[PDB]
Amino acid sequence: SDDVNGRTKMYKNIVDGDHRMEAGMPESFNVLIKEIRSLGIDIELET
Amino acid sequence: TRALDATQLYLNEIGFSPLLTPEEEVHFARLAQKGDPAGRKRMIESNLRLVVKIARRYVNRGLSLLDLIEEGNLGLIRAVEKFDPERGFRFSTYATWWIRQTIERAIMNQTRTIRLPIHVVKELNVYLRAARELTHKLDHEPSPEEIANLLEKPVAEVKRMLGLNERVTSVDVSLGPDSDKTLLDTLTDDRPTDPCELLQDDDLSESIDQWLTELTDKQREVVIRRFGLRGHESSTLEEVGQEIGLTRERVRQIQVEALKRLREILEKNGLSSDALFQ
Amino acid sequence: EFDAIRIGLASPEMIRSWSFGEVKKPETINYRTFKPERDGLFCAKIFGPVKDYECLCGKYKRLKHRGVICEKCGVEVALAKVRRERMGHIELASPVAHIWFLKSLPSRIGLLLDMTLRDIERVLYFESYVVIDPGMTTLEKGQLLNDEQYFEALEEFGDDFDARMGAEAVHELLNAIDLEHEIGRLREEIPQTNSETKIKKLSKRLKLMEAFQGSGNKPEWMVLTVLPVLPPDLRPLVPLDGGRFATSDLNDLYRRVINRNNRLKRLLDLAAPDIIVRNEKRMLQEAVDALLDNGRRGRAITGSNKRPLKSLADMIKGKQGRFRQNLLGKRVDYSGRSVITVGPTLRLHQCGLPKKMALELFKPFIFGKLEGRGMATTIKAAKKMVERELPEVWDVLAEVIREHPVLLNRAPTLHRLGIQAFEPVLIEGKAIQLHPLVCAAYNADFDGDQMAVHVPLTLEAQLEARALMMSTNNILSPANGEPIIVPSQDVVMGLYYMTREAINAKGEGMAFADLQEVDRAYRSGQASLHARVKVRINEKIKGEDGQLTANTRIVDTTVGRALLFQVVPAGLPFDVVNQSMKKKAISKLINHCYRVVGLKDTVIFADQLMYTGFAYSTISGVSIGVNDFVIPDEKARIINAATDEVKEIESQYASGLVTQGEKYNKVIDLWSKANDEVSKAMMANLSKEKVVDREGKEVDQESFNSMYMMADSGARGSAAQIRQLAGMRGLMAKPDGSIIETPITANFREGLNVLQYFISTHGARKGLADTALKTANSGYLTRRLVDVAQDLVVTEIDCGTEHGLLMSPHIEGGDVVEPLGERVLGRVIARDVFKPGSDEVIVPAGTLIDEKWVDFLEVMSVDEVVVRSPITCETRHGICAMCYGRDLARGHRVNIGEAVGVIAAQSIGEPGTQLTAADNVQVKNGGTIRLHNLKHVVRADGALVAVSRSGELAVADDFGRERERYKLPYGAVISVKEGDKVDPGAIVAKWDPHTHPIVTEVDGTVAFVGMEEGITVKRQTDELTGLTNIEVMDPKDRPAAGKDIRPAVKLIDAAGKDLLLPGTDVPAQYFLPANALVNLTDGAKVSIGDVVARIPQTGGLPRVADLFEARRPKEPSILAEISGTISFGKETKGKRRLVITPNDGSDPYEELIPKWRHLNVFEGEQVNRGEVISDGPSNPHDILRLLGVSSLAKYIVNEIQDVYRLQGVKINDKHIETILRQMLRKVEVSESGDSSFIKGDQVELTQVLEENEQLGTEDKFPAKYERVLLGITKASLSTESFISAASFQETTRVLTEAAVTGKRDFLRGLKENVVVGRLIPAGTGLAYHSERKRQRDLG
Ligand SMILES: [Mg+2]
Ligand SMILES: [Zn+2]
Ligand SMILES: [Zn+2]
Repeated sequence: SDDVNGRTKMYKNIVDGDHRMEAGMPESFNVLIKEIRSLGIDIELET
Repeated sequence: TRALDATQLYLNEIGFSPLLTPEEEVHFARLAQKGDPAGRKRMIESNLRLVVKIARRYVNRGLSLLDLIEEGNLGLIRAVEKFDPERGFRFSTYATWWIRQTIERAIMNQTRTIRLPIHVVKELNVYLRAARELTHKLDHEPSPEEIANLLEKPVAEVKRMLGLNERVTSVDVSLGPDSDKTLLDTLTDDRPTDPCELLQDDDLSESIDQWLTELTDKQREVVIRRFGLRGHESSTLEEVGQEIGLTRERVRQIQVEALKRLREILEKNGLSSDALFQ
Repeated sequence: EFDAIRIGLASPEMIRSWSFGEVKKPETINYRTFKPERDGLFCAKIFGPVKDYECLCGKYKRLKHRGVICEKCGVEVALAKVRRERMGHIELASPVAHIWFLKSLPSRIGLLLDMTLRDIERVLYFESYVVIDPGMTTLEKGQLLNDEQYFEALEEFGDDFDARMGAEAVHELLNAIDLEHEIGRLREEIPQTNSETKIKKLSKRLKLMEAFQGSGNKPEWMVLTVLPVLPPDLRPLVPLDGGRFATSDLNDLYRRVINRNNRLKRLLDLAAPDIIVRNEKRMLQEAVDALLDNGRRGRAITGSNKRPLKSLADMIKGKQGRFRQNLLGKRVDYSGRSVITVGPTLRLHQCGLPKKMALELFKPFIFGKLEGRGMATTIKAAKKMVERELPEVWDVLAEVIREHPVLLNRAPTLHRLGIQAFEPVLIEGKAIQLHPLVCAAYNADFDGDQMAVHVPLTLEAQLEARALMMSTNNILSPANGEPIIVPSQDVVMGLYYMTREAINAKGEGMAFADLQEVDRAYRSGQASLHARVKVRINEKIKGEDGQLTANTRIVDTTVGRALLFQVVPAGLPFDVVNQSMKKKAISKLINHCYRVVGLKDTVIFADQLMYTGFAYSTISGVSIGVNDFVIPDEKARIINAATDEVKEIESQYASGLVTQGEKYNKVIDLWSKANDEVSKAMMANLSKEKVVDREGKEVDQESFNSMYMMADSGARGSAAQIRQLAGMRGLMAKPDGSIIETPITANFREGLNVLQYFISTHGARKGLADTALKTANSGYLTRRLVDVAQDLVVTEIDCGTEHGLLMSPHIEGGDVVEPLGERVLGRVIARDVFKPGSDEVIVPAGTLIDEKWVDFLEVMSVDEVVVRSPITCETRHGICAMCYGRDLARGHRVNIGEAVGVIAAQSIGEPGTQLTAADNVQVKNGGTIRLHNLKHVVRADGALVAVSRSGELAVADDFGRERERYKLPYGAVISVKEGDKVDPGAIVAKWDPHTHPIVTEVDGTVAFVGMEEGITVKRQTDELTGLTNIEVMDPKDRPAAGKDIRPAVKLIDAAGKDLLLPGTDVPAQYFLPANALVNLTDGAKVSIGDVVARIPQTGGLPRVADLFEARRPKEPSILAEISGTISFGKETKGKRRLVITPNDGSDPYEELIPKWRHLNVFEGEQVNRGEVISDGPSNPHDILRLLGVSSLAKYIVNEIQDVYRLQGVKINDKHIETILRQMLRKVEVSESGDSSFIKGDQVELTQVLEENEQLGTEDKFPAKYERVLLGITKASLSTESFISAASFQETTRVLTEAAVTGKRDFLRGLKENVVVGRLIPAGTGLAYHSERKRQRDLG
């Protein structure tokens, strides 16, 4: 749930026969970033 | 702790203004025509008590209280710049037409979420007024075909004009007594969003280009030239035949022969085209 | 990847880097065509294209060029996902102030600008002026101006007076803040003012002004000029049926600002007067204010409606009630719910699944098997094969169901056993076939319940679901050592009838060769199911590790008991099946079978025990009828006798010799005493309801009634429910709080009356009202414990320290409640336990205690052992594996990475829905007398009077401590001496509970000094000389002269010399309290031990939730501050003053005691810091400060578990002490040098600084700390992360503090990775975070 590229790439792994389990990114957090940056408060990823 | 407000602070600021008499406005308007810095300040500040009563007349409209008073002030600045003191017109009567003109323009351009042109928004003003009188005259609901007969208009014209006002509502506002879920969680997309539908179009594209490379050699370049499945651009029969085959009927004879061959491949492979298209 | 999510300020130069275009036109879509326009809120040039690989005008639409810009329309071709990433910006002509830093509770601008809260809005609204950079002038920047003040100051000074008003004035003050020089003024004026209110406001300013220097955020960035916009996909414009669109309310707020921002630029380009400019700037402030938040002061109303518009900040608060989308319910795929159904033909590790559900859940798995086999060529042809229901799709479907553990869960999940993995079996029907034994863990009955399913896709999830989530692994409950897979009511019924004793039966007296001869003789119809026979079996004992001996024993048991031993494996003796096999008797057999055999042979034994329980339950057709409810014939004798006794009480009340309050209590106890006689006569008839004969006249045995078998076996119901069917129901109390006097004499068999049934509706309706509310109170208790215990995952194997509390069994009352074998079951030993002898050691290293060492302690007389508990650990940010116990679903020790903080909070909140004189003491078990911490004086007559209230008279057994232990009050009479013989039923102590005696120091005469005849002392007598003593006067009824006077009876010798007590310099003079009477007159010899004066004197969820909150009660208990002599101060000031005069060091201050409550403290008595002074409950804060840190954990365990003990649930002590570790984490400071005076710092931060200052330049820099107690709600607010703190707390309160501080927060913990979406370090994810931290600037 809450993905765009992760769900499509996972469905191909089930048909191929090997479960790669790609990481992806949840869509519930990508929306929260765009809503926070639009309020005048900064948020970034230091990594 | 004092009272903090927006409409109350502006009403007290305009109260400390001098009175405008008829024997003084004739001299102020005469000096403003020649061009002076003090002429525009004293003439615009003396008429601030007039736009507050005109903007308050259009209550219960799309614009708020501060939106009507501020927009009406732009018409007063333009009125004192185009006034003709030699014509003998009144300074207060000439500015009344400019204050009322700027108010009606902001309603037809800022109330609705979709800006409508001016030459088409005036046709809807007389349609709403004609439907208001016909509502209480017939003691029934305003029908779409009933206004067409009263205003002498076709049924196809009133259906599109009365249907132009969509009256869009909010989405986050939920319906019902309990607000358990909004309308954001009830909408769906029109394109293919399911993972199964996105995989069928990708697997079929990788098989169509693969079946053409294994079908034949001379017939493969003819189907790729007619239909750009390998990234090529689509061309007509006369454009494709001018550079290959040098004829208009030689490129079509091979097309039907290769079409019957691919028809037998999809039948024995298990595609079952007779059941899909039915 | 990414890590260390930080929060800072949005700089105006950085906002322009995020945006790609400037939004200037408010219109979005054309009227005729449905296409966006340039420079709009939905434009394609700024945000991106609408369709996939297509521009607006349609010039470039090929799929070849990935990135290109069209010459006609300036739009870059891309996918449809780019429209959610790119943002815009609106460049305002005039700056606007942010509202998050203005209307919040902490005014970030008020303390920084040294202004008031109301002054910030006074300048922004163009009401009052303010001068900046005055220099050498009379006014400064701190002073305010007005309409008449600004005009007079301009003509007075003229120069060096720069005054501004509006948003530009605050922006000018925030620009030239000079934070490098402003910090020097705060560090010099802090110790100058000694006022507490002045040093608190100055400490908050330095805490925030220093955050802007280290984080790099300038104070001028709080105000903004250009603001970003939301992507157009988050506020979409999707059409509906009929050509009607749907606009989001967030787009209306953005369109209102652009309509006013463009008017500001047009008005400022024509030399407009300053009066009209302030009107527009005030409208722009309200527009931006209504765009961020809404509903506080603005409350913007939309068109054709009345509800306020939800803004951006309101969208986060409105998202599932001030929470995140990840913390709320999320819709997941590969799931499905249906009605459950019991299946007796399934194994313990597998379950049932319909054929129609398996085709939809495993749909992607069928497409992969058909392509690899060769039947389906493409994926489109395989879709028409699973929807056609062919005969070859079922053979390939069962290939992926063989090994694929699916998940099962119910709607309410209150423990870890609610989600278990099973192996699905293809069954026909539309219901989930569930195992009968597993229903005890789900706590679900078969009445229409629905259980959802889950299918793991990744093979990594299939391995952790088979080894951890399997139903065969979680055979033991996580709460205690009792197994959760126990035979239920239906299985225990067939096993109880199989193991039964009978006097006469068919085939009794014969012998058999082995167990093979018993089964053949029974199924042949020639032998009864239970007959006294004798058999010889070949049993194997597993007492030796790795060796299985064989022994033959000829035992004489029943026929059914020999058949049950066939299911029992060869690792248990035959004595375990010789009982009646009740429910509580079989729960200990599985717990013993799993401990001495293993897990592989226990699952097979649990399945064969269920198979033999259902097969033998159908053979015995047990049924309940009207003849099974045996009504006792003597029941009518008790009712007719009690009916004549109540009429005698009513005949007396008619006259008036007895009051109403006396007759009410004298009749409500008669029916309670008569209810015992009815139940005693029923159990004596129901148990002996069998008459048999075997070569004799009469012989009695156990009854074979159907009602007795369903009550003695504990299958369904208890002994309290059988009394409602056989005997009377009792006194049905009203829900108002009072008990109804009229009882219900009739039972369920004889039928209730009309008025008797209406009374039963009162208690039945009140029970259903508390059941629905029990799910909200117990659900709220488990929601606060998991939020404080979310970061307590085990990370270390062993600390290396020896710090633990003592463990002693419950010796309260007459007998013991919980022995030492249950409290020290599965815990490591802290120190080396010593033998009760001279000098011998048992545990040389102090390792863990298994089930073998439990019985080993029963051989010796050891009673006091110390164990390492998690409340006294030494690790940092975690809990060691050695300090934690071993009570888990498995039998071995804990693992490195198991989240013990979550499994301990669920074990407490799960059973929450099941929750709601002494004058002379005697002994029960004879033994010796063992005194501890008590001092008394022996009298010449034989009595013993103790002047201490902390004396505990404990009874000792012949080998050590007995099961009896009592407490001795102050001034009690103990005729028995310490260290005597045993005495059963004797009296060892006697005292008065109402009259409080006063102890005497020595003998001799007494002289009353300080007595005022009329103000302090008043000689009063009774009728006919009834009471003739020296009665003192009250403190309020005294005169003005005797208001502060207090008498004190001095004790001296008879010869005339002053006598004093040894130890103290001042004599021991007894004071005269109020309403006191002296038994002996002044000048008479009084012996020791005589009374000097006579001073006469709720449970369930609200009790457990109050102890975890550590809330101060209404009437706390006042304890002593230090040991020493106690005395009274001045009582004329309206309150009592209590001072302590120790022998080593006294104290200048004295505690004040109020006059509202009583005071049991006596003057001249050696008080201690242990016992209490005032009666009533004791506050938990006084135990940690005065008694210790190890005593607080003992008080909570002995109080929280006592609430769960009244119901019968068993919760281990390792889960209660686990939550106590988090509440005792933060500590206080009492010495400066490194931080402020009063600051709440964690113990992990103080220990890393105390040990560092010992090895450095200055060793005196280290300061001491003191432990403080915090509630479960207060300790949860100390989260260093902001994503885990914004879940339960306010969103605008955590984000505002995290912005002005600039704290770069990492993703360490468990609640942080759930919202983000990364792996969880608890469990199998510990190896992932270990490799990530290792390869990070370490090598
Ligand atoms: Mg149910
Ligand atoms: Zn274009
Ligand atoms: Zn530890």
